[PDB]
Amino acid sequence: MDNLEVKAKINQGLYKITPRHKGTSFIWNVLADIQKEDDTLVEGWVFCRKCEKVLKYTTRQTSNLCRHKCCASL
DNA sequence: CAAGTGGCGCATAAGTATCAAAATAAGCCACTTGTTGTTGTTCTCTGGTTCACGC
Ligand SMILES: [Zn+2]
Repeated sequence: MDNLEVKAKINQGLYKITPRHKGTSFIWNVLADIQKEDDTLVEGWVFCRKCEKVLKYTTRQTSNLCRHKCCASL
């Protein structure tokens, strides 16, 4: 569905990345986001800078993202 | 001025849940070498050297 489609698009370089999310927590220290082709941030998705995995982002809660393996010992 | 509060959400998070696809041990049986156990047999040891002793 959308997950594999956006993974392919970001792998091919259609969308750029913005490694800065302007956040207080350490979750965004090693996490990035996806920008649309018109320099607009996408909704509900996050990108990682070490293992390069796209995950669903929820505005209501971010506890699940803390369980990501790349953030094990950070 | 400055020590005291709400507020605007607010970006965070220690909690909870259920939906999958895997990582494991349990009870049994195969079966082949090597390996341990009673329960028999078979050959010596002690029968004994001279003194009390009366017959
Ligand atoms: Zn990661």
